[PDB]
Amino acid sequence: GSLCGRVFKVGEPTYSCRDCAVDPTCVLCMECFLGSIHRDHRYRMTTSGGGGFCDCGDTEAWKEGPYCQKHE
Amino acid sequence: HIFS
Ligand SMILES: [Zn+2]
Ligand SMILES: [Zn+2]
Ligand SMILES: [Zn+2]
Repeated sequence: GSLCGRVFKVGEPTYSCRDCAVDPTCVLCMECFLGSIHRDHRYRMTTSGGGGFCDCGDTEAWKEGPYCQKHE
Repeated sequence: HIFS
């Protein structure tokens, strides 16, 4: 497996999963989100003001589905 | 992670 680590741009949508996130600050970039199991879950979008980073691949941030199709 |  691998980590995404993408740092978000100003105005960029970010996605948490209300079902799987360990904390509400755990998020995925749109590419990882759309490649993840969480696209079928109760997701929550927060817009980045510039900064923050994608937690795809962080096995401590997600109760299930820590990776997306791209990073698995 | 992100923080508003
Ligand atoms: Zn990502
Ligand atoms: Zn990913
Ligand atoms: Zn989920």
